[PDB]
Amino acid sequence: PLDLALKRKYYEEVRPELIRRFGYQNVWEVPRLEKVVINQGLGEAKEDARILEKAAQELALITGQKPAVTRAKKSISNFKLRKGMPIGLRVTLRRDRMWIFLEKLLNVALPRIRDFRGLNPNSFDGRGNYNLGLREQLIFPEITYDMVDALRGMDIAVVTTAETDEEARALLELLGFPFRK
Amino acid sequence: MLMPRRMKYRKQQRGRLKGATKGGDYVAFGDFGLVALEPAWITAQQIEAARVAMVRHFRRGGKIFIRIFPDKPYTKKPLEVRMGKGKGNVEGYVAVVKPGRVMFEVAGVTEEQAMEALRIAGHKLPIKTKIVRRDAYDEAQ
Amino acid sequence: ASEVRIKLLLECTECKRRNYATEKNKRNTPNKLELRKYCPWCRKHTVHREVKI
Amino acid sequence: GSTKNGRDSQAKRLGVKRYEGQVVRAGNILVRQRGTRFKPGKNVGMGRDFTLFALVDGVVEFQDRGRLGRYVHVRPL
Amino acid sequence: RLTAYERRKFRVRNRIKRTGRLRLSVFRSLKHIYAQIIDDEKGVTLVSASSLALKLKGNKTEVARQVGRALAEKALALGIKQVAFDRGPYKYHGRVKALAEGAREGGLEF
Amino acid sequence: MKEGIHPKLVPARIICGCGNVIETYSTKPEIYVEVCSKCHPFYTGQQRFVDTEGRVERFQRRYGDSYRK
RNA sequence: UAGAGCACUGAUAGGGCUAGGGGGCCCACCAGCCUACCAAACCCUGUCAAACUCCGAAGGGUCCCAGGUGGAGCCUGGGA
RNA sequence: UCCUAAAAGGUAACGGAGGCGCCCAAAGGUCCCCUCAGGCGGGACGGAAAUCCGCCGGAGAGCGCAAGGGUAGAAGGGGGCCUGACUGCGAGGCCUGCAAGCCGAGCAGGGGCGAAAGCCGGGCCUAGUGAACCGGUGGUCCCGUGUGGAAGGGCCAUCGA
RNA sequence: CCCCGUGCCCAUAGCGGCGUGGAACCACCCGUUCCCAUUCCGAACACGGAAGUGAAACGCGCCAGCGCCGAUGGUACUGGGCGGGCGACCGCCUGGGAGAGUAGGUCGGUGCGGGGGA
Ligand SMILES: NC(=[NH2+])NCCC[C@H](N)C(=O)O
Ligand SMILES: [Mg+2]
Ligand SMILES: [Mg+2]
Ligand SMILES: [Mg+2]
Ligand SMILES: [Mg+2]
Ligand SMILES: [Mg+2]
Ligand SMILES: [Mg+2]
Ligand SMILES: [Mg+2]
Ligand SMILES: [Mg+2]
Ligand SMILES: [Mg+2]
Ligand SMILES: [Mg+2]
Ligand SMILES: [Mg+2]
Ligand SMILES: [Mg+2]
Ligand SMILES: [Mg+2]
Ligand SMILES: [Mg+2]
Ligand SMILES: [Mg+2]
Ligand SMILES: [Mg+2]
Ligand SMILES: [Mg+2]
Ligand SMILES: [Mg+2]
Ligand SMILES: [Mg+2]
Ligand SMILES: [Mg+2]
Ligand SMILES: [Mg+2]
Ligand SMILES: [Mg+2]
Ligand SMILES: [Mg+2]
Ligand SMILES: [Mg+2]
Ligand SMILES: [Mg+2]
Ligand SMILES: [Mg+2]
Ligand SMILES: [Mg+2]
Ligand SMILES: [Mg+2]
Ligand SMILES: [Mg+2]
Ligand SMILES: [Mg+2]
Ligand SMILES: [Mg+2]
Ligand SMILES: [Mg+2]
Ligand SMILES: [Mg+2]
Ligand SMILES: [Mg+2]
Ligand SMILES: [Mg+2]
Ligand SMILES: [Mg+2]
Ligand SMILES: [Mg+2]
Ligand SMILES: [Mg+2]
Ligand SMILES: [Mg+2]
Ligand SMILES: [Mg+2]
Ligand SMILES: [Mg+2]
Ligand SMILES: [Mg+2]
Ligand SMILES: [Mg+2]
Ligand SMILES: [Mg+2]
Ligand SMILES: [Mg+2]
Ligand SMILES: [Mg+2]
Ligand SMILES: [Mg+2]
Ligand SMILES: [Mg+2]
Ligand SMILES: [Mg+2]
Ligand SMILES: [Mg+2]
Ligand SMILES: [Mg+2]
Ligand SMILES: [Mg+2]
Ligand SMILES: [Mg+2]
Ligand SMILES: [Mg+2]
Ligand SMILES: [Mg+2]
Ligand SMILES: [Mg+2]
Ligand SMILES: [Mg+2]
Ligand SMILES: [Mg+2]
Ligand SMILES: [Mg+2]
Ligand SMILES: [Mg+2]
Ligand SMILES: [Mg+2]
Ligand SMILES: [Mg+2]
Ligand SMILES: [Mg+2]
Ligand SMILES: [Mg+2]
Ligand SMILES: [Mg+2]
Ligand SMILES: [Mg+2]
Ligand SMILES: [Mg+2]
Ligand SMILES: [Mg+2]
Ligand SMILES: [Mg+2]
Ligand SMILES: [Mg+2]
Ligand SMILES: [Mg+2]
Ligand SMILES: [Mg+2]
Ligand SMILES: [Mg+2]
Ligand SMILES: [Mg+2]
Ligand SMILES: [Mg+2]
Ligand SMILES: [Mg+2]
Ligand SMILES: [Mg+2]
Ligand SMILES: [Mg+2]
Ligand SMILES: [Mg+2]
Ligand SMILES: [Mg+2]
Ligand SMILES: [Mg+2]
Ligand SMILES: [Mg+2]
Ligand SMILES: [Mg+2]
Ligand SMILES: [Mg+2]
Ligand SMILES: [Mg+2]
Ligand SMILES: [Mg+2]
Ligand SMILES: [Mg+2]
Ligand SMILES: [Mg+2]
Ligand SMILES: [Mg+2]
Ligand SMILES: [Mg+2]
Ligand SMILES: [Mg+2]
Ligand SMILES: [Mg+2]
Ligand SMILES: [Mg+2]
Ligand SMILES: [Mg+2]
Ligand SMILES: [Mg+2]
Ligand SMILES: [Mg+2]
Ligand SMILES: [Mg+2]
Ligand SMILES: [Mg+2]
Ligand SMILES: [Mg+2]
Ligand SMILES: [Mg+2]
Ligand SMILES: [Zn+2]
Ligand SMILES: [Zn+2]
Repeated sequence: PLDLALKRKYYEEVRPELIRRFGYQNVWEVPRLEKVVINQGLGEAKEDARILEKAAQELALITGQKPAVTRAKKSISNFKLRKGMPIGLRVTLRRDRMWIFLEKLLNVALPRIRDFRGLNPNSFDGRGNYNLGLREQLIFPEITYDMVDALRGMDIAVVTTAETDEEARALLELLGFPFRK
Repeated sequence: MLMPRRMKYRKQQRGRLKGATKGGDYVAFGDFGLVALEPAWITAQQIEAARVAMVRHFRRGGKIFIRIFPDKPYTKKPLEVRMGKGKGNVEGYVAVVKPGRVMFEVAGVTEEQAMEALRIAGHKLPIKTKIVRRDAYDEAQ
Repeated sequence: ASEVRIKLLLECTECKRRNYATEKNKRNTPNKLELRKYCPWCRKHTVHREVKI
Repeated sequence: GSTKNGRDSQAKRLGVKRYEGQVVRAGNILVRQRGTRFKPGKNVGMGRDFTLFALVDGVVEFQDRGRLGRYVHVRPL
Repeated sequence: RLTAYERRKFRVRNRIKRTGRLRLSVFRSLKHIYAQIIDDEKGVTLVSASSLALKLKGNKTEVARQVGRALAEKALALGIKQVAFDRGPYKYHGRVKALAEGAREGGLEF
Repeated sequence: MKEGIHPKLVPARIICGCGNVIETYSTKPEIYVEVCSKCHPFYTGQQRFVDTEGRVERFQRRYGDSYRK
């Protein structure tokens, strides 16, 4: 595996601080990062130019991983939705790629957000997972203003082995997640 | 008055009326009850008449519990028509009452008030009735 | 069977003898049906082609 | 007036045909059913309409297996 | 609640049972591999073979091929010939496939 | 992974405007950014860019204390 | 199936709790406070069902062995 | 299809309720993989309900369509390769006045999938239909009215309710 | 006696809670070169390994909050035989005999084959 600043920071500075702060008895009992699933809810490309390959290209550039499609589980009248119609994207990032993307997200992305005042503290799962949203894709460094055609945000779900929101917030803020409160 | 707000089927067969009551044979709410002695289909008009009579006797005060609800749809063919050509049209709703069911219960009223109100209520019914009070036999069920 | 769902025959491409009758949707499947059926005159498998009944 | 009701289908004469212990031959239909109210057991096949038929000559025997269902077998002779 | 593991296990095993043949049941751990021929008519195991009982070397693939050879050799001694391969929840590939190939190399009929 | 469908990750230099350099991995080996976490106002303590005013209203008038008393 | 039962499909009276509205204070500065008002879901107490059943008889049916010699039974054909 | 139908089958009325006269070239065969509806919490536009994550959840979802039965230890969702939606038959039964309708192991021919055991003679099942007579089309090369041919017919397949 | 496979009974076996087990076995685990794999992801599947941990999963104990099981007695109902009511319906005899509820039970039992132990 690759040598990364964020993974090394975890194993070096975040592990012992956590063990001290909570008093874990086992090495595995400590909270670890499990996965980070990114999902462009899209749905704007139902009809119109359903060719959403620009958005999937953007995701493949930001994550270094080609996303997959998501389709409708049912047809919906008001949403102009036919069952089985491609309406979104979802890429599951784990391990080294997860660390890479989280590094670039914490060091570049979250700063470049318009009127950024921190991440919402109450956005925790209750089981020890966190979620957030993004209004644009220009936030990430791999996306410039020329190669973009339309603004399209995304959803980020970070899944942690922690059991309470307390341990999860500890791990995430220690890793460098900026919380507004 | 009393009738179901919705049903799975509009018309029912007539069935039978044999046996004592399946349930509701013991007081369970009020201080007194009116219990049936002979089986019948008690129409919603009769139940409403009995209720109105009891509350009109109380004038104000007390509490009335109606433990039967008319869910059986009564049917009747149009006047002066011959047999056949379908089943009749629903003209009302009845409650299957069998021997030994408490149809009404009164609570929170003097003994004389409850007795006389249950009497005037029974006089609106198409069957013989008995006035009962809550016993430890009821309390044990 | 209707007007859009037609009945048809299958012809052994090798001896030109119709051997099977079936049905297709000419709107959902506007090409001639090609399959591989057992031709008994040839006593072997053969690609049969759709033929107007 | 009139009616829109009077119609029904010819009864289908379904059910068990060879109760447990009944000696049977190869091919005797054992059960007729919609769905798998009884499931095929040893030496018992099932057909495209859920019909259980004996695969060998023998004797019918039932076996209720709790949550696994009800099975019919043919003990060889 | 069942897991896809158990569902897959049931799904292949019932279709094995229906064929009324003896089943060479395979089990594959992270370290070793085990295989026993079962007659489900009596709920009895006839012949067993494993790398834990035969004390075998390193390569799990060649190890499984050797345990298959041993299982087939011990099976042909008891009159067994035809059998049905119980691959369990394991895809017929790699270690389990090598076990099956070793079993066939010993004369087992499947 | 599936070969031929993923943009290759390579060692990447992410340069910030404040002079911060970040050694990471990305599809573009060099990327310049206008801001990073080491110089954003919310991160670096409370570097309130222009407005660290104090409201300043309303009692901050005090022009002046010349009315008689 | 009879009976029974409410776990499923529906009905259902009272009470509890409680999305939602109605109404009343209090506001357009967006929220608040009170409900002897109608009331979803959920629980409590008490019920109803040919097309409801977690239950479920007596009987009924069929095969086996046995008693059963009766204007009993089985096969082929004539006549109604 | 369900009720009436009185716990085997069957059972009537101008008795109570609904559906059918289609469809699918995959919605068929096989091998491999996967498991719902719903409730709670979290999440840019995004909402009761679009897609994402977590936890609870045995089946209340799904199974083209009426109803019932059946069903995740799949009959449901996805993919691969395919045409068994076979030809010659058919032990033995369900049902039943007749005629019909239905299920069918197995043997052979040439196949499909599978490493294999095996499975496949359309479809989770129960409606999606029409006896003969007359005639059309393809094949067969059986009859050919003194003989050789032809006309016309027979036989196999399918059409015109 | 413990563990690992694989059946049978078909919840007296389940949910939840607490505790225990890593020598062995099993699991997680270290890797992703090779085989194989993801409608993206070595999560799953799959291969090569053996540093660590029993944190998860699993196994084994204990608890009756839920769930499941459930007598005895009586009753409903009823095959057969008799009565009563103008009827709706109601009794008696004989044989059978529920469902609900009560007491109570249950945090499984057992077969075959392997590895270890006395
Ligand atoms: N043993 C019996 N089957 N009894 C039936 C009782 C019926 C009788 N007609 C009655 O009213 O009581
Ligand atoms: Mg570690
Ligand atoms: Mg929170
Ligand atoms: Mg968590
Ligand atoms: Mg950018
Ligand atoms: Mg009547
Ligand atoms: Mg009347
Ligand atoms: Mg009437
Ligand atoms: Mg009438
Ligand atoms: Mg007249
Ligand atoms: Mg009336
Ligand atoms: Mg009266
Ligand atoms: Mg009760
Ligand atoms: Mg055909
Ligand atoms: Mg009409
Ligand atoms: Mg009609
Ligand atoms: Mg008709
Ligand atoms: Mg009929
Ligand atoms: Mg009929
Ligand atoms: Mg019928
Ligand atoms: Mg039967
Ligand atoms: Mg079949
Ligand atoms: Mg079928
Ligand atoms: Mg038995
Ligand atoms: Mg048997
Ligand atoms: Mg490859
Ligand atoms: Mg009843
Ligand atoms: Mg209910
Ligand atoms: Mg209850
Ligand atoms: Mg009924
Ligand atoms: Mg019971
Ligand atoms: Mg019986
Ligand atoms: Mg009967
Ligand atoms: Mg009998
Ligand atoms: Mg008889
Ligand atoms: Mg005899
Ligand atoms: Mg004689
Ligand atoms: Mg005679
Ligand atoms: Mg005669
Ligand atoms: Mg004569
Ligand atoms: Mg019937
Ligand atoms: Mg019936
Ligand atoms: Mg019947
Ligand atoms: Mg019959
Ligand atoms: Mg396909
Ligand atoms: Mg289909
Ligand atoms: Mg959900
Ligand atoms: Mg929003
Ligand atoms: Mg939403
Ligand atoms: Mg369903
Ligand atoms: Mg498929
Ligand atoms: Mg397929
Ligand atoms: Mg091929
Ligand atoms: Mg025959
Ligand atoms: Mg016949
Ligand atoms: Mg037909
Ligand atoms: Mg063949
Ligand atoms: Mg063949
Ligand atoms: Mg073959
Ligand atoms: Mg092959
Ligand atoms: Mg073969
Ligand atoms: Mg066959
Ligand atoms: Mg069909
Ligand atoms: Mg299918
Ligand atoms: Mg017809
Ligand atoms: Mg004629
Ligand atoms: Mg004629
Ligand atoms: Mg002709
Ligand atoms: Mg000639
Ligand atoms: Mg000639
Ligand atoms: Mg001539
Ligand atoms: Mg000549
Ligand atoms: Mg000529
Ligand atoms: Mg000719
Ligand atoms: Mg001719
Ligand atoms: Mg004609
Ligand atoms: Mg075990
Ligand atoms: Mg421990
Ligand atoms: Mg160890
Ligand atoms: Mg240790
Ligand atoms: Mg290692
Ligand atoms: Mg590689
Ligand atoms: Mg190599
Ligand atoms: Mg791994
Ligand atoms: Mg694994
Ligand atoms: Mg543990
Ligand atoms: Mg496991
Ligand atoms: Mg444990
Ligand atoms: Mg105990
Ligand atoms: Mg029970
Ligand atoms: Mg009980
Ligand atoms: Mg008893
Ligand atoms: Mg009697
Ligand atoms: Mg009586
Ligand atoms: Mg008696
Ligand atoms: Mg007795
Ligand atoms: Mg009991
Ligand atoms: Mg228990
Ligand atoms: Mg437990
Ligand atoms: Mg046994
Ligand atoms: Mg031992
Ligand atoms: Zn040919
Ligand atoms: Zn900077």
